[PDB]
This record gives sequence, C-alpha cells and structure tokens, in this order.
Amino acid sequence: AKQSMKAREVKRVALADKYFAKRAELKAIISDVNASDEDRWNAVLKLQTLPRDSSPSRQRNRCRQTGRPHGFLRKFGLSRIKVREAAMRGEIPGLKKASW
Amino acid sequence: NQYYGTGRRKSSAARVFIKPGNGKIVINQRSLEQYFGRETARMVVRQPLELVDMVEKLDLYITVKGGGISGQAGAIRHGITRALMEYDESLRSELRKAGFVTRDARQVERKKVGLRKARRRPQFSKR
Amino acid sequence: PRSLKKGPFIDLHLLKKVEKAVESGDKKPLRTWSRRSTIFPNMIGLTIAVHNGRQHVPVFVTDEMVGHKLGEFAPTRTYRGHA
Amino acid sequence: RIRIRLKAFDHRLIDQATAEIVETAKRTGAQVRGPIPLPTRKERFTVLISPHVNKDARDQYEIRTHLRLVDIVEPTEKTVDALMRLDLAAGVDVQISLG
Amino acid sequence: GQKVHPNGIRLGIVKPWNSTWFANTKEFADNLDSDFKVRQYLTKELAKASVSRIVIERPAKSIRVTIHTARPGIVIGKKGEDVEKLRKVVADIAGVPAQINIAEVRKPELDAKLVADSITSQLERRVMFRRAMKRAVQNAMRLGAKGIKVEVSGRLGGAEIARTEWYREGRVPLHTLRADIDYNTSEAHTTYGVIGVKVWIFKGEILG
Amino acid sequence: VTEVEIDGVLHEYSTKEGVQEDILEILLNLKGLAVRVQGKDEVILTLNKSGIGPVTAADITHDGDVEIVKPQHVICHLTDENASISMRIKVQRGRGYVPASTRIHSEEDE
Amino acid sequence: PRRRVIGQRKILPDPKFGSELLAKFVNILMVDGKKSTAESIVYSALETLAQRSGKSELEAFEVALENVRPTVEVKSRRVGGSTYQVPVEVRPVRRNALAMRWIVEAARKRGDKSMALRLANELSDAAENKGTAVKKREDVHRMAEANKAFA
RNA sequence: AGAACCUUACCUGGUCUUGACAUCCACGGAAGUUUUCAGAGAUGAGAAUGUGCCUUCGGGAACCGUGAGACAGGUGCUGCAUGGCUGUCGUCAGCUCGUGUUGUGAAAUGUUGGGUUAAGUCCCGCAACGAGCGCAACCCUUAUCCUUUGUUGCCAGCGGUCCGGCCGGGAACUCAAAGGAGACUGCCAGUGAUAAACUGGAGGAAGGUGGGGAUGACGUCAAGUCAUCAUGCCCUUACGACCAGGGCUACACACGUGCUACAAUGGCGCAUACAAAGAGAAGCGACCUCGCGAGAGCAAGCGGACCUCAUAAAGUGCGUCGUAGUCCGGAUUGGAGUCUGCAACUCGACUCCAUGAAGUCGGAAUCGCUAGUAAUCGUGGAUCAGAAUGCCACGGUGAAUACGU
Repeated sequence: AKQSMKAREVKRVALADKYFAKRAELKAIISDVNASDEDRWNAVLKLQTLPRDSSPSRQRNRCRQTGRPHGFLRKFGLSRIKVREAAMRGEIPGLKKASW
Repeated sequence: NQYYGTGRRKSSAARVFIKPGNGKIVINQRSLEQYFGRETARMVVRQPLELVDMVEKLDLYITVKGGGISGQAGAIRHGITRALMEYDESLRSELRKAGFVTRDARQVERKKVGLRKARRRPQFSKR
Repeated sequence: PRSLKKGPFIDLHLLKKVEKAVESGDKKPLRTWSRRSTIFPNMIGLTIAVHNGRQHVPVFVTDEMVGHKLGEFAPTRTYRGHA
Repeated sequence: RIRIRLKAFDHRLIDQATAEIVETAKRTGAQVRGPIPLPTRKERFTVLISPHVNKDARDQYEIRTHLRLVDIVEPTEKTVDALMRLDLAAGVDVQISLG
Repeated sequence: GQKVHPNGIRLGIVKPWNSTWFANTKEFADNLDSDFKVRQYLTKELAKASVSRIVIERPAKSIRVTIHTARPGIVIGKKGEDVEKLRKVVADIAGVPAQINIAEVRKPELDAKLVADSITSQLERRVMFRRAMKRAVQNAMRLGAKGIKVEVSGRLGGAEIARTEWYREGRVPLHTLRADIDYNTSEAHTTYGVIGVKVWIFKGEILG
Repeated sequence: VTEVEIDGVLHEYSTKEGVQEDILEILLNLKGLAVRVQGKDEVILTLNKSGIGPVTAADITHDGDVEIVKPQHVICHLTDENASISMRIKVQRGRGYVPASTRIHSEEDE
Repeated sequence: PRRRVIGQRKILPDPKFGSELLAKFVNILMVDGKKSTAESIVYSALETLAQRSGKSELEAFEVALENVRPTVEVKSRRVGGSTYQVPVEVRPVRRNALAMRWIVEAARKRGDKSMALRLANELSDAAENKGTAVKKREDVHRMAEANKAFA
C-alpha cells in the first residue's frame, strides 16, 4: 500500500482511541430502553456530530510491514505473504509447516 | 476375576469387560437392543461370540465413546475379541481366521487443499 | 427499513433548511445531496432539487411521498435502450 | 494447593522446565502432585504462497502450544518463596495459582 | 517457484528458531512487530560489521538479543561502549529492558548469510560476478564444508537479458531433512538493477 | 565461580565507580565463594545493590535451588550512595583445578 | 488397471438371513450411503415376495435372480473401420452382479408407488419370466446371438 | 481469508499545495486538554489550562505553528530491464559432471545391454571408473503395544448416596502427552542366471513404499506478479494529499464454478440415539424472564481437557400424505420487523405472515472418483462490526467396479 493510506489508517486509529469513552456512552444511551425519547434523539444526533473516523468499524486491518489490506492474519498482524517469509526465516516462534 | 479388552474402530473407543454368567449385554447402562437400534450393529457385536460358542457362557459389561453407530459397534466387537484372547488364549486362531483380531485402521482421509474433499477434484474444463 | 424505535432519518442540515423554508413561506428550489433523507409532512409543497450523482433534479413533494426517501425520486442511472 | 500451568511452543523445553520446577518443589516441600500433560493446542493457519494469483498454491503452518499442569499440595514457608528467585528458561510462560 | 525454503522445512528437526519466546494471541503480533523493528535497526547499524544471525529471546518483560557476528570487535568497539549504546536503542524500540549478547562466529566462510553478503558487496563494487562466486565456493570448500552451492541471478554484467548462474561443489542434499543446510540470501542493488544471491552451505548430517 | 559479568566494564584491570576493592580484588573474593546447588549443574546468580556499606554474599538475589552458605562473605565496599553494581555470576560444577589459560580455547559454546 | 490385479474386498453377510448375495444386492440398491433404509426396503421386498410365491424369502429371490442372469454378454472390439460387437462368456462373479443391477434398474423404472413394493413386483416378474430385467437379459442374449460369427 | 461508509486504487463535485506521510535548519509558541458558530464534510473563526529534564542566560530535547527550499508522494508505465515469490509439464524419473577412452569434429561412452523395480530401484554384464542433483531414507500424521505422569480427563473394584462420577476414593480402563518397542521380504516354501527379485504363508495391530501429508531434480513456457514488497522513464499548485456523495452490486445477452431442486430410498409432524475437530476477552456468553421468531433483558462460568459457542444431522420408532406441478419445489414480490453499524435508498444478514416462478432427471457433448474413496449428512475455523451456497478444516453413514491394454 501507499504511505498515504497507512497515514490515514493511523489517524483513524488515533481518533478511535480518543473518542471511545464518549461514543460508547452515546451508544449505551441510545440502547437503553428505560430512557426518555428526547434524550435518545439527542444521543442519536450527538453521535452524528462526532467524526466518522472515530468509529472502530471504519479502520481496516493492514499488514504491519507492508500495509496490504487483503490477506491479513490477526495473530501475526501481517499479510499472508510476509507471514510466510517470517515463518521461513524462523522469525515467528513455534510456527512450522504442518502435515497430518 | 473379570477379564478385559479395549475396542477401537474409526473414532470409537469401546471398553469391553468379560465375566462368567448367563449372557446379558449392557452398553452404557442400556441393553444391546436399546443401544443399537440397527440389526447390523447387533450382529457385529455378537459375531465373535457366535464364532466361539460362549454366548450363553459369559456376561459382558461395555462402555463405548466416540464415532457413530457402525464404528462404535465395530469397536465393541474388537474389544470383545481382545477380551476373549486375554481370557482363553487358545481361540486366537479362529479369531484370526474370522478377521476380528485385526484393528481396522481405516480412518477418514483428511480434506486436501485444492480439492473439495479427500479425493474429489473440482470440475475441470479446458475452456 | 430502519427500526421503528430509532425513528425516521433526515439529515440535520436538510431539516434545518426545510424549517427555514417553512418560516419564510418561499417556493424557490432547495438543492440537496441528502438522498438518504426521509420526506416529512412539513416538506409537502416544497420543491427540493435532489442530487442524482450528476445534477440536481427538482422534486415537488406531494402527500403520497411522505414515508419515502428523497433518493427514490431522483434516478441515478440513465438507460434509454439497447437499440 | 498451588496449581502451576506451564505453556510453551517447544515441547522439550517445556519438559525441561517442568522437571526443574518439580526439583525446586521437592527439596523444600513435600508431596508434589505431579507433571500432568493437558491437551496441546494445534493452532493451524493456511495461506496463499503466491504474491499474486494461484489459489491451490498453499502453505499450512501451525503453532503447537503445549500445556503442563504441575500441582503442589502442601505450600510450606520455604517452598513457595523458592520460585521467586528460581526463574525458568525463556520461551516458557508459567502460571502459578494457589487455591 | 519450485523449491521449499531449506531453513523453514527444518525448524522442527535440525535448525532452531531465531525469535524464541512464548506469547498469547493478545501480545503475539506486537511482539513480532517489535522483533521486526529491532532486527531492522540492527541490520542498518551493523552493516559494516559482518553480522549473520540476530536471535531474539524475551522472558519476563525483558528482551534478550543475541547477535551472531564474525567480528565482535567492530560491534563492541571499545569494551562496553558500542554494545551499551546499542542496548538502550533496542530497549526504546521494544519498550522494555534490553540485554545484548554477542556471539563470535567461527569460520565466516562457512556461514552462508555472511558469504552471500560478501558476494553482494563484491557485485556492488563492480567485480566479475563469476570470479566472486568461485571465490565463495572455493573458500567454503577449503574451510571444510561437506558442500556448498551459490546462485546469482539477474542483470549479470549489466546485460539486457537477465539470467541466473550457479556454482555447486561437494554435496548439498536439500530433500534430506537431517542435513544441516545453512541457507541464506542477499540482494546487490547495482546500477543496472538488483542481483539476488542465494547460497546453500551443507555442514553435514545430524544423527539423533 | 567461573564467569563474572559486571555491567559498564571493559577488562578486569580497570576500576569502578563507588567501590573499594578493585576488580581484581572482587574477582579474588568471588573466587573464594562457596555455593551449593542441588538440581542443575550450571546456574546464573544475580547481585544488585546500591547504597553506602559493604556488599555481603547475603545480598545475592538467590533462586530456589542455590544455597549460599556464607552470609558474611564480603565482596565489595560501596562508598558512594549514587554508586551501583550489578554483576551476573555463572556457577558451573566440576572437579580438580581448571585454569583460565586452558579454558581460553577449551570453551566450545561461542 | 495396467499394473496389478487386486483381491476383491471383504463383504459381510446380511443380519436377517446370513447371506453374502443378499448383502451385495442391498448394497447395489443403496444410494447416498444410506444402507439401513435400503436394507429395510430389500427385506420388505423379500417378505412380500415370499408371501406371493411361497417357498422361503431367500430361495424365491435366488430363483428370481436365476431367470435374469446372462450366459453371454457383448463387448466392442472395433478393430476394423466399423465397430464389431463381440460376444464373451460372462464369469460367475459378474453375471450375478449384472442381474441384480438390472433388477434394481427395473425397480427404479417401475410405476408402482413404494420402492420396496416395486422391487417385490420386479422379483415376481423375474420368477414368472416376464418384466423389464428379463427383457433386458433377452436383448443382451439376442445381441450375442446376432454377433455369434465373431469369436 | 469477506466492496454500505471505510476498504478504494475509479467517477462527480468541494478543497490543499514542502504537503496526509519523513529528515533539516530559521524563528512564533510548552505539548496536550477541554468546548463554540458556519459548512455535505474537508476546513475556517472563538473561550479555558500549562512553562518539565538546564543555563560565564547568542538557548535547548520532546510536540504544535509559519516561510524558504533541499525533498516528500505516486496502487503512474515497462513482469519484454529485474530480485523475490508462484504456477506448469510432474512427485514425471529423470538431469548432469569429473577423469579416462572413441571420433578430424559437433559429439559419444558412462546413462546402453540381460533381468527386475513405484523408481537411472537393485543385481549381473560391459571402455569405462567414480561423483553430484533427483528416487529411497531421515520429518509430521495415522494403525498395535509398553513405561511414565494422573486434573479440569477416566470409573474396573470398593463404601456412601439427592441414582448425576456427584463424593469418599481408586489408579485399573478410556483419554491426555512425553519417552521407548514394532515391519526389515527379517522368517518359511517355490520360481529365478550359484543373482537382484518375484509368487504365495507363517506370525503379527500392521506386509512387502502399511494409509495419508510434507518434500517438486536440471530445466521449459521473454508463463504470472513493477497493485504485497523491493528494484533499473514519466508526474511534481499535480498522474500527489483531504473530504462528502456515487460506482466497483449496472443488464438485450454468452461462458465458467457452485448451491437448491424436480420428490415416496421422499415431504411434513411428534418422540429419540451416536461424533470429531476447532474458536473465545473492545471475546464466547449458561441459567432464568419476555418475545410466534430473529432476538431482547438480566447475568453467572471462563484467556478455558473446567465455562461458553453447542441441540450434531443423516439415523431409529410411531403417525400422516399416495404419484398430483402435489402437504414436491422454493424463486419472486407485498407487508411488518430484529441485530450489527455515525449510517442498511442505491447495497447487509436474519426473522415472522402472506405470495408459491421455473423445474417431472436435462441436446450436442462434458467432469470427478479405485476405499473409509465416491455418494450423502451435518459440525467448526479463518477474514470479519455486520455480511458465505466460496475457501480451509472435522467427524457421521458409506457403496459400485477394475475382464483387461
């Protein structure tokens, strides 16, 4: 991936980190069946006001080395291609070719 | 006094105990007719006994885990055979002839990348 | 469709604009991009030029259009025929 | 009783660790329960090995996380403390838990 | 892309791992990233120093690095001056207490990676690739390798049509798992393009 | 005691910040040490201490299977309160007398 | 195959009557590895058939089979420009199989409602020497007769 | 290994130009923290706090601000400049070399020949003698046994029982790993060239490579990939960067791969049995309560052989339907809704009620499979907020056939 994309991702992450407490609270408020209608409405509107990049469902998991969006693995934080390389080199602990 | 043999076939693992008695079979605290609804299964569990006339002579307590029905039955049979071998040690030849001493090593073949199954290749086309 | 408990959706800005229009009593078309906005009872009578991706297409709101959204009356694709 | 959960990727290493722990226990205290092997986690992974395209081309890796459950029945004064200074070999996550 | 990686196929048997730690699914990715970082840093730093293998090993929230290098003197510098310097930066990279050890590589002609690096260097300073390859092979043989292979590929002698050439000497069994096959690779960033250098060095078979 | 590893040191003939005995004196006083391991045959201890006063052998942060049987064996005499010392000792097990010259090339583990 | 002939795999006799042939038939009948259902169906067929013709369950079945077994089948050599169908004496193991298969096919075809019932009907037909399987057998024989010149 | 936004590379507008991302000085300000109006948003304008590590005080390192340029940036072009990685013939048994010899020489010989083998496998011969890479073996897994260790796993024999291994307990058995044993044509007979082997049988859990995987020789296709990454002309107030909306989901049509069907070896209803292998902390979420249901509420147990996902389904028994475009089939569409998510219009999944297309086994032709295989039945996992009939795994039931070349 590009540098720019990576930067964007980072920014998104930062935003998420920032706005988590508020956003979560808002969500809770919206959910809460034992609450006022007007309040709920306000909460809904409030959420809209907050930045979009603040959402965690905005950020894409990219490879930590290359930034490749596809072929990702969570345990390693790496795209398949890089993961394989790591494995070959001995750089991922415990990981070896499996047969059964 | 109770004699014993381990049973194993597919992913089943039977625990057959042989005792002297009248010939009542219990599988996981249930009768042979209750546990195995299938006739074939019943037949397979009775096979070894039929082969060596000790159906009326000995009771057997069984507990089996894993696999399905047929596999389980097979495992049980194997266990029984083992028990018999342990107990008499002069019926071995007959058992061998029958083909019951043999652990049936047929496991399910693993699925292989590329293929839809163990061997089914996906539909090919030149064009 | 949207959940009943959440209510109807309208863009805040759009709503504000509508309110302003109502206050005025004017009938100049309001150019809008909020295709996702639901139409409201108070919006009846107003012309509201909804974006279709390319251009703003005028939509005179009617009593029948209320439950619907603005994007329903502003078709995006432009297919005449194959021959 | 002190339950001890040894976890590692290398099995030999884990075994070595376990033995060491037992030794540590047995000199100071008395009645070490024993090194009980729990089930191993075989966390598998498939990946496409081509840079671009070839889907049937694949490598299937795995990480075998081994578990060793060591238990100590009588925690004395001398025994429990002995583990503080007694760190184990690297690449072996231990997890002691009294009661 | 025919061949399996010779190190990678043998990690369970005759070859060991480089990063040697346990971690749960939570902290594993992060750890990996850290390793990548530190290793990268080390490579950048100790380019002039002949470095073969960085072995990272982190127990108890503290990182233990082990640098295998042919000449410790240039990595250490004055006794505990350069190493110390390296350590703090390593720690920073990690975010934990660092500890650097330096293993001295006996026979750098038999270490494959080092050889590859040397070859790359030679290529960069505009020697005849073939002569370099020969030197690499010969030297290893002299030193007591049971066998060695080296391969170089692409834009050889700045030629328009790229090709690969390779020199083997002795025996280099790759299908045999118990064979100690030190494999490694490098890349010469020449004026005409990259020239990739592979080298396999067969130390001998392990019996267990 | 076989190998002693002090931090911020170049050779054994240097000197250190905040201590009395010089480094050859420290190595002699460590050569006199009396250790009793039980399980392993090669262990690594740790000695960390700051503050004004002597450094006994009882200040080594022991593991479980090592027993230091001389809690009045003196090693250092720390005089500066801003001085620290962090050595990592290595204790093998053998017999006879094996000296540094012969153990200069005998050691295989690089 | 080219390289090696192999020994036929072991087949267990059915639990009801203790017969290999019966078991084989059941297997043939079976679809999607649902053996049990198939065996039940077979049993049903037998019972009805037994009721109809008297005799035993097994004996009747055997008799039925006998009327649909082919002495001779044909195969395509085609050495010339046009194809020549050549007769060949069909071996004991194979003949039995073929008849069973034909019967099954007939059953599948048949317009009656339940599978078992259809099977029974087919069996009856075979016994009497009319029906579909028998016809097929005749056809097979006829072809062979026609091409008897080749041997 | 998952396009609503994001992803995104494309289009439409709105914007930025040493820049979203780095390094460097100059000099303005501690960073940051909170909040306000306009705007689709990007951005463009306001109100509160702070001055930490050190100064013969021309100031500093982190982190914002402005201008200059040096530069950044490019998923822009060339895979016919490349590395790396990948497919492929083909897991096909081949491909070579050194020295010797033959030939003016290209080359040959070895490597052919008699047998044999899965195998350039092995023997015997022989102007060859040797060697290497490969065909084999070493590795994982599966099939039998033994030793060790027994909780969170087990219950044979003992006592107690709420008839639940639940609780005293027991270490047997299963199981769990760790370490050993075992299979080598080793033993027997015959055939064979005094052979390599082959054919049978004995034992054995396993027999002739036991089953499966990993392992892919020299090379071939200027095969694929400059959009993973790296790397040897072009853009640099734009072929770079930010934003909102749209598109990648379009639809006369053609092809590929799948799922579901066309029914009775079945559909529906009620009862009821037997798995394996996995995942789980911004996570899996019992029980209980409410909801026809998707779910909702409350909320334990659990980084997990313990708790949760989690009822396996086919099956079995009893009933019903009786060959109908049907109590087959479920597309399509209407209504109403649940959850995720700032957000389900374009364009999510799932639920309920209604609706009930085509389809009655498919032309020419064409694919897979030799055994726990095909066929069929469910189960799990990765990516993942949500979003699989795909992919990768797991067990259940479980065939037919191989005369032969």
